[PDB]
Amino acid sequence: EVQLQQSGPELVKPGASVRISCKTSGYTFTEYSMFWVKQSHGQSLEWIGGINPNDDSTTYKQNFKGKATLTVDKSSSTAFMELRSLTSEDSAVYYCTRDRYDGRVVDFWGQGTTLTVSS
Amino acid sequence: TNLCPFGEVFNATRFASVYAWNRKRISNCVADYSVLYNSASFSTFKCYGVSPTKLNDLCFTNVYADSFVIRGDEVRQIAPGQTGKIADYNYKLPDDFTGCVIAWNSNNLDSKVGGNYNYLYRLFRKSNLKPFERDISTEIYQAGSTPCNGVEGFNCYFPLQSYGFQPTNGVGYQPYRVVVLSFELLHAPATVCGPK
Amino acid sequence: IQMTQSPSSLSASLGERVSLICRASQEISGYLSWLQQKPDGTIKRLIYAASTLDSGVPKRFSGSRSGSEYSLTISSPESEDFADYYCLQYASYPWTFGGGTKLEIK
Ligand SMILES: *[C@@H]1O[C@H](CO)[C@@H](O)[C@H](O)[C@H]1NC(C)=O
Repeated sequence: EVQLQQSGPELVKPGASVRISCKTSGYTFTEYSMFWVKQSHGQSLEWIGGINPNDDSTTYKQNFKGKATLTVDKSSSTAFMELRSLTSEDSAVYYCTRDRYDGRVVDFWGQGTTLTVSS
Repeated sequence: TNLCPFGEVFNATRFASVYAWNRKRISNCVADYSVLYNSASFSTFKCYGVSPTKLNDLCFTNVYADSFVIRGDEVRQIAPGQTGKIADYNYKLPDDFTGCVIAWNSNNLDSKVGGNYNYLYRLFRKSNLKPFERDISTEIYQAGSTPCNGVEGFNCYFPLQSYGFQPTNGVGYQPYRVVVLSFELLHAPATVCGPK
Repeated sequence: IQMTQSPSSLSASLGERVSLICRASQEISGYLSWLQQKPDGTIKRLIYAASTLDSGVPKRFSGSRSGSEYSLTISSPESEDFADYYCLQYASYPWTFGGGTKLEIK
């Protein structure tokens, strides 16, 4: 059964950082790439970037490259996103996704981590 | 009389790398496998068609001698029915392989002091290759949904990466030479026969 | 570079035909996927490639590469189908999306 188990709703005061996990299951973790999406309450979804875990390779949207950091841990079989300098720009439902060339493309997704940076 | 050109295969200077494995079609000659099987130099001499001793009694239409360098852990994958990146993306033997796999630790020359990088193996391929195929193609790999139009990019790997061979490496990360003697009988009369 | 979804919101009765468009400024070589998003957070893929779907897609709703335009078309609405729709441009990195289109009751 495919399940992108992810972290629950989260808040911190501005000018800080945040930890966000996405556990994955129902497949061998290194057989698929991992990507990320940021969807705001009053704006559409945007692609943060992706860390294929098997090769430890990493690509990003130029806009987010300066504020995102994507990682995985193989033994945990889990993806992990770090966000830094939590400003008024840094609040959304954040989403994890997995991909491949043979048809399995951006199909199943995590629940939706609603990171909030407000006080 | 005339002995087959095994010297030009087993005793050559530079072997093929496993993606581009050389083949020599040994025929019209007498094959003294007693020279091979008695050699102290070999690590592995796994014969799947017949028991190694009887090779000097048999005769064949041709003996294809497939030659390549792989890692000392990967020599096993060369046996028939084996699974793994060498057995699946580089050099595959059929389920009824009627031949012999012969291998030796070659760290003596296949290793350069700062590391050697001349030997490449395919880490990636869209499908396992069929028995005795060879895939020279360097076509960029489609490791991602995004089409690899650019020469290089994310998930646009080189389907071929290079070995790490260093003198101080362990048995396992050392360059084993392998040759696979695929004996073969067809409608054509027998040519390669053991000596009398 | 991103493509533009023609409409922001679209309204219908049950049974009405619904066309959703994502037009292109540059040829993405037919690489594109459709996703549906519930206002209560449920994301799932609809379509990928050129009119191709996999896994479990509601009924058999499929679009087509309408020349310069990319499309989704459905043979009925549904209670869950009344939500937001998005096209993804996975043609090249960085991946981009259309602004989304919302499907609603009258
Ligand atoms: C390979 O070379 C060695 C060098 O000592 C020689 O003894 C042996 O007969 C040769 N055999 C083959 C199979 O070429």
